[PDB]
Amino acid sequence: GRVRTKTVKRASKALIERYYPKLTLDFQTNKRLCDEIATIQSKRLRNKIAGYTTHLMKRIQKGPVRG
Amino acid sequence: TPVVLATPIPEEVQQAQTEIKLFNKWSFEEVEVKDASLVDYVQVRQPIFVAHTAGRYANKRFRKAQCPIIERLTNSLMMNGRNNGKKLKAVRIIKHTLDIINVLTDQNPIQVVVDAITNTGPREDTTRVGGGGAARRQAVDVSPLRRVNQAIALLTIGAREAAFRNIKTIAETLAEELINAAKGSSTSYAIKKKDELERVAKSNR
Amino acid sequence: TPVTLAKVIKVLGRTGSRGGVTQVRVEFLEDTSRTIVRNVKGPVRENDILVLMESEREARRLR
Amino acid sequence: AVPSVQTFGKKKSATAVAHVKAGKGLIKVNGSPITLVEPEILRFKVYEPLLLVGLDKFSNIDIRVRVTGGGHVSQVYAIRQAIAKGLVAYHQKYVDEQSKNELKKAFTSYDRTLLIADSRRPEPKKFGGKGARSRFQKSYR
Amino acid sequence: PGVSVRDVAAQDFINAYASFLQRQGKLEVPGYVDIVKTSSGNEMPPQDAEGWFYKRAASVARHIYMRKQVGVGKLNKLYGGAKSRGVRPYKHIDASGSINRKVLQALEKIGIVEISPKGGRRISENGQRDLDRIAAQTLEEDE
Amino acid sequence: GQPVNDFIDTATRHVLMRQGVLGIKVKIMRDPAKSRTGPKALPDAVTIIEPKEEEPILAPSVKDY
Amino acid sequence: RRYGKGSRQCRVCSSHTGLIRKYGLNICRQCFREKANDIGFNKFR
Amino acid sequence: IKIRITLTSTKVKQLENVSSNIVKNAEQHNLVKKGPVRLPTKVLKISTRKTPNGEGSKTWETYEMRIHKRYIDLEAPVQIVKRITQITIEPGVDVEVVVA
RNA sequence: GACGGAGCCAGCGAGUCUAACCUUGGCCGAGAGGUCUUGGUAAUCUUGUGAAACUCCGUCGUGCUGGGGAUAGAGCAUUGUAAUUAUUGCUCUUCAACGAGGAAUUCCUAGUAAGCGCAAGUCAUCAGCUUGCGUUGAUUACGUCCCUGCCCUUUGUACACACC
RNA sequence: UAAUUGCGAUAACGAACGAGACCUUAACCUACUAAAUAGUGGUGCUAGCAUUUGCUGGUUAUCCACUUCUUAGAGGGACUA
RNA sequence: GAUGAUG
Repeated sequence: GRVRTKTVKRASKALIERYYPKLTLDFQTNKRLCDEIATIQSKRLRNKIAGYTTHLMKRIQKGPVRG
Repeated sequence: TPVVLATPIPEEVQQAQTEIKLFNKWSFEEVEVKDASLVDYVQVRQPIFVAHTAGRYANKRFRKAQCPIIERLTNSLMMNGRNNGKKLKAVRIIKHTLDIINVLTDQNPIQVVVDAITNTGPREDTTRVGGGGAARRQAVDVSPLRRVNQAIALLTIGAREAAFRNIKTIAETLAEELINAAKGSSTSYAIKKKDELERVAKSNR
Repeated sequence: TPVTLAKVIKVLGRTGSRGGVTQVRVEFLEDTSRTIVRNVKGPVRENDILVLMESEREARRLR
Repeated sequence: AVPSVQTFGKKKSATAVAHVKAGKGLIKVNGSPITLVEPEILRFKVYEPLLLVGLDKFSNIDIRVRVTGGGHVSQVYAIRQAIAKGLVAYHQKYVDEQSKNELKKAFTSYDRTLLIADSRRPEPKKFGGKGARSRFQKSYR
Repeated sequence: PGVSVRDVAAQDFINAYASFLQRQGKLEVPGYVDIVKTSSGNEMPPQDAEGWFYKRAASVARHIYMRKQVGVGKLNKLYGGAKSRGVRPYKHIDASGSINRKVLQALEKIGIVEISPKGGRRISENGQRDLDRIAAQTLEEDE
Repeated sequence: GQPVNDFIDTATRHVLMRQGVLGIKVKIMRDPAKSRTGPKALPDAVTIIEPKEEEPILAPSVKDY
Repeated sequence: RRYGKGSRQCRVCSSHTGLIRKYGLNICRQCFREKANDIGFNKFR
Repeated sequence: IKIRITLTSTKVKQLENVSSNIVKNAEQHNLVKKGPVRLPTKVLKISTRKTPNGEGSKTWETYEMRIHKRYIDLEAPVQIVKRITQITIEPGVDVEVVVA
């Protein structure tokens, strides 16, 4: 199953609340931003963090996301 | 017109640029069988050469239905331990068997294999049903894909058992089995077994 | 005896003590707009065609 | 120098290297004609990439293959991948894009493995059995 | 067009050369052709008792033509098989060393092979002429 | 997991008392922020940099040189 | 004496059975597990 | 003056400090050299039962010690060769130098 | 399918100090094996570990038969102070049960089951065993809680060594 | 959801171990750094068949080039985008 | 809504 853990849910949330103007819907762009805006220990976890941040960005375009 | 190269490609092997024939003898345009229920589960619309594809069909539920039928009959001859694997014998036994069908009937050999399938898939079967341990049988319908599956198993189990401890070769007993079943002859192992299953089903409705 | 054909239009669930008996609803090819529910023994999808040996036997459910 | 291209194909451990250059129509595998490939029954697997696109395309070229590793069956599948790959890489560099695209469309529509390798690989054994998943027999009395 | 040994199927060439040498009759045959069996793995001596030694010579001739060098050991490896061992399972077992040594010593006395630097035997200029000449004939007989 | 090898030391000893032997095992998880060679934090530790304030500008301007 | 089970003993515990000789270790399987980390054999896969 | 300097260690990190030192030192003396040739890693496996007494389910365990070997070729005057052999001694890395 | 002649292809490994390891090649011998040399302290040589199943062309022809090779006789060799209660290998001869297996019961969802053999561990010699490795490669679900059990909630209990 | 994995609900609020992350290995890279103790091509010498500039080998004492196949070090790639 | 004793 593709459920995402709390480490991913919260690291992604913590980036949107500080970097909305700089984040975009592109995965490749977001992926490179998270190298300069965070210190993460692995390519795998970084890809997942950037992926879910992108996912939330689409949501915000449709309207306010809870929390 | 024929072409010649620095490496010669025999003329027996050059007409195939216009149409693919199984074992370079049999065509596919003329194979169609009229069981309207089984069209979407017998693959005779993608012509192949050698019946040795090495595809992947066990990763999704219904991908095996797209495998060409000749190869699914090949697969079922690799049975009973000492013959597991050895797909090169299966390809040879089906090369001989398709040949014997044409001689014995002056008819397309693949079309005979298809007819054997469509006359063996039992239409009604029975299931164990009970409560607390006490049980009985009850009649049910049989699905299209399983009709093809149980067809092949019967045709090749009878052909294997008929050749064992016999003078006749495997390609021959299978050849006779496929010829009789497509004719609807009660001599075949496949047809007799089908009627045994459907008789029981009617008595347990 | 005659044999009638029908077309699966929905797969309702699974039954039998061990799950080997799916439950389907069908629409008859000739004289369509008559539908019956009955049990099947192998893997099955929508738009499949089933050969019914007797048409008028609606099938019970174990639950 | 004359136009040249180097390509390869694999199946299990088998690998074949096909050198392709502008020539007269030679097709030799392991220093022998393509007509003498063994096992016999599977000759049409090697012939397939030629027939499917006509012998015409191969008249102006020379193809030399060499195989190692694997076994009798897996090597044959390595040859057929190398031959198909060589033709597509040659048309990439020396004819044009359209020809490469249309070629690729024919090869793929028949059998994907002609160009893309099979991703399957063997599973390791695990102690306690004779295979990756099988186990020794268990008894209770 | 020219022809090389590699242009003709192995089965045709081996029988063709074996016949040629049988007619020609100057190949030395070691005398025990009726007693010896070709390996410890086998249980019956060759079925074609008349011509089995000539067949073996043809196979080795082509075998050298393909490759640099060989030795009596390399041929034992290549002509071994599965030993029955009865109740116990099979195991590769090497072939007869005497037979393979006296087909290589015989092939030298006919001039088809020579000793080579780096050990073992090797084709000779005269060897290549004979095998190549017989390949072109075998093709001619495709009618 | 792997961090065990990096950040956990371990030892065990035998003490021969008069009643009989009795053993000890000591485990020390060193603090990873003080690591000198190797990873400087556990794998699942994510750090987000706090950006600077950035005010809107009044009107477009240019600079010469 | 020049050979056999009596010619070889674990260099650490003098035990005669279970000795492993690969790469000239000559350490009994029990003691090897204890000393494996120091010798340089780690557990990966 | 042909020389072949080889290296064998169980841990790559230290061995790349030594190798990178050698090549970068040689290029500042403009010597002619081969590249650092990396030979296949050879791994050592020991398989053993975990249990020290024979009871229980048959559980087997495997260990691994890894060996990385490299070599470079130099054609350089002897005076520079002397200090080269002397520098880059590091724990856990083994070096051997052969002439001609 | 057994036997015979041909065809002809792997990957994981190991190898010489307080010393005899892995062995190409030449020659003798039916065979095992013997002898003289040679390379390798190893991506260098043994080693393309020319492995087995496998393909092709033949002999036999449903006969406990050329399926099967137990149990026995006799001779020649190798390791070892020493093999008798045959350590093991070779050669001829002897040529039994076994015709697909009762009640029961084990393993398994794809390069997986299963067929086939190789290196390593033990080792002077001895693998029908174990740890890995590759070559050939299907059938059948894509489910359920019926049998055997597991995890969570509610509920009854005269159980606490706890349904034995 | 494979998961006390998450969405949420909430007399609870904020935390720790376990699962996940992590490591090892198997798949891809005609892109970087190199390499005869790995390879391939060309060229000196050379055997055979045909001989129009052809087909297949030998020569590791010829030398030159190159890195597709083989090796590793450093990186890329998948996050169900 | 078949059978299932004891330590």
